[PDB]
Amino acid sequence: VHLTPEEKSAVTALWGKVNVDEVGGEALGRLLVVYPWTQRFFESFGDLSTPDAVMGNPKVKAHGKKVLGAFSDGLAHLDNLKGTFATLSELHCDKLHVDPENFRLLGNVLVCVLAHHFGKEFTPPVQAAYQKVVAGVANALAHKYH
Amino acid sequence: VHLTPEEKSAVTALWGKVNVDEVGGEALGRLLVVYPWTQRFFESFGDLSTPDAVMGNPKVKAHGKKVLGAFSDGLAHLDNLKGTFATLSELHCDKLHVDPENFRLLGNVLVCVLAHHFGKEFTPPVQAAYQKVVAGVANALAHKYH
Amino acid sequence: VLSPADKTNVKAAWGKVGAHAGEYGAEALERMFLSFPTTKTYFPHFDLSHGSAQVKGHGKKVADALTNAVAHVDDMPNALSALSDLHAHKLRVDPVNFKLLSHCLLVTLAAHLPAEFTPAVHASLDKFLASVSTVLTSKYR
Amino acid sequence: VLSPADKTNVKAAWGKVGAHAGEYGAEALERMFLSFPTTKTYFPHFDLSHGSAQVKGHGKKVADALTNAVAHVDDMPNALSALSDLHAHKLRVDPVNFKLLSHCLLVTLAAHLPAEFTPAVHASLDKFLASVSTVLTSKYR
Ligand code: HEM
Ligand code: HEM
Ligand code: HEM
Ligand code: HEM
Repeated sequence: VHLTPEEKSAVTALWGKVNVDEVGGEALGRLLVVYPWTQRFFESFGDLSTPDAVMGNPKVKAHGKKVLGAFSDGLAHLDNLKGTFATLSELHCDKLHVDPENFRLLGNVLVCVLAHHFGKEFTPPVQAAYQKVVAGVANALAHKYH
Repeated sequence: VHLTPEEKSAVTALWGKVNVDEVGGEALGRLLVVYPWTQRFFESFGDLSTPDAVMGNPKVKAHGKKVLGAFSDGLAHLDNLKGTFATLSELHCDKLHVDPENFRLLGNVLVCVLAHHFGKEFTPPVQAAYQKVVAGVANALAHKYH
Repeated sequence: VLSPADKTNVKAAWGKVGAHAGEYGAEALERMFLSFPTTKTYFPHFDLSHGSAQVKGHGKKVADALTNAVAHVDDMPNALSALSDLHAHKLRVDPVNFKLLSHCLLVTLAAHLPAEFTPAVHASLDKFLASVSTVLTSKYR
Repeated sequence: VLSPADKTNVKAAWGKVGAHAGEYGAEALERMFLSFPTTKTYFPHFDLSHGSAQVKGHGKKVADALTNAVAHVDDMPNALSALSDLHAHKLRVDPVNFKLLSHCLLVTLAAHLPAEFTPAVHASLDKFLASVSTVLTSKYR
């Protein structure tokens, strides 16, 4: 992913304000609610029967923390997303067989969650920079399919 | 793309029966009929207003021949599709901005045309081998997006 | 969304299918499982071998469901409501798999009915299967 | 296919747009053009700059069309037939672009309507925009 220094600055500044404990769970939870077939990959996570159950599910919150951590790792090394995500790509593609459109969906759900949290601060240029990031992350996760 | 010896033999045997003057135009023509937004990329080709107009359009047939030629070339370079198709990928991605789902659609329309022409010869194992090939070609065309 | 002519094309084509509906459903499933092996994960306990009586039995169910959909092409959500609940709510089938099965059905139809599989009929059938797929992947209770 | 709850959620959420229709529609277009520059190809002679009055005017048209879709949510193909002819027959817009604009509409609603944009309403809005997109990308005359 090629971000301008200005775009990288905008992205990094906003991410510094993202709640490490909650935002990943909010994004994963909304993925499960908005695109319900994704729940099939999370049988062991317990109660996903209603939107409230999903968003309150402790395992969803905990797993979401890991997801956010991976986006964070992506941001730390935008010039090597493929290498950063190689083990995760093997898992999601070779082991789990997640269809890669779902990687795009989760990235865009995260973008919606950032807009929800930050309101007017999530300007169109800030969004555009984030879209480069989540597209790069989705591509890196899908690398074993390519 | 790796084919078993059995798959390679079966793919080659079927391709030898393909009419190279017609099948590409049939595949391209059916793409334009079945997925009509794809016509936007071929505005200069003249009359595309009815299925009969599309299928009998001389520029569709001529262009289809070039497309078929690219698939034929790919069959001889299955281990280096990203290399072989690099120039075409730059054209379709960077210059024309064709969304890559359309590459998948054309490959599957080609498979439908092979089924139409060869019927009982196009067995499920033969189809499975061809799906590997057209997925490989679509992926290589989409490389600039990855 | 199907045009009035699409609906006529689909009815005419599926009618020509007639008594082979079940055989074709079985073949389309076999084509999908072989061409797109990830789809087998939805049938973990099935006998998926070539000639499987279980796959043949299931192919008939799929074909009969399509025949029902063709019969209710103006009212598919109501006609398919149970099947939607099964695929979207219970089984949680990823929508990509419906594109894969739809393609394998078209391939099967093309292989068996080449005269009937004109570009216009191909187009209408593709739209019809996409419409069925949208209903079966929707939760709308 | 929309559930009864989906229709309730959409009517409530979109109903809060009101006189901000032009503003929100314009912001969603600006987000799309900036984030996904390939979409600009459909507007070759527009002023697509930030704050453009032309995008502001177009934003109002899009938003008003969504209001129309809400008021006809059970019979959308007949209500949007003119827009389907424009986008599918005349302009031949690739379907992917509707996913991009839909996403940008969701981002815009999330940024302006924090209390309304719950996970359930988010889900319903996404299905609604997907349904609108299917109509505008279909040829069904
Ligand atoms: C697109 C961005 C995504 C990122 C950054 C991401 C990140 C991660 C991470 C960090 C893990 C934990 C790996 C480990 O502990 O070894 C994980 C596991 C997993 N992911 Fe994702 N993921 C993404 C998309 C998806 C999607 C779309 C799905 C399904 C629809 C999915 C399904 C799973 C499953 C099932 C697991 C294992 C859960 C378990 O331990 O039971 N992932 N992911
Ligand atoms: C997926 C397999 C495809 C293959 C193998 C293929 C192959 C080719 C080839 C060989 C050319 C000629 C390049 C040249 O003259 O230098 C070409 C040109 C072109 N292709 Fe494709 N293509 C594919 C998919 C698509 C799709 C899905 C579209 C969507 C519309 C598309 C749009 C075009 C256009 C607009 C041109 C230039 C036509 C002109 O000269 O005016 N291609 N393609
Ligand atoms: C045209 C699209 C489809 C149609 C018409 C269809 C129709 C049906 C029918 C009629 C049944 C039997 C229901 C019953 O009698 O209880 C069934 C079951 C099932 N379908 Fe589909 N289906 C479609 C697409 C798919 C796809 C794409 C998948 C996954 C790749 C899938 C996975 C399943 C599974 C797992 C079952 C239950 C099998 C069992 O364990 O008994 N279906 N479907
Ligand atoms: C929710 C989805 C959409 C809605 C509700 C919508 C609605 C509208 C409306 C109301 C108009 C004006 C119609 C008139 O002037 O009579 C219009 C025009 C237009 N739309 Fe959309 N649209 C949508 C998606 C898109 C997308 C995704 C694109 C392309 C990226 C697009 C490209 C255009 C173009 C090129 C025009 C004509 C502009 C001109 O030259 O005057 N639309 N749309």
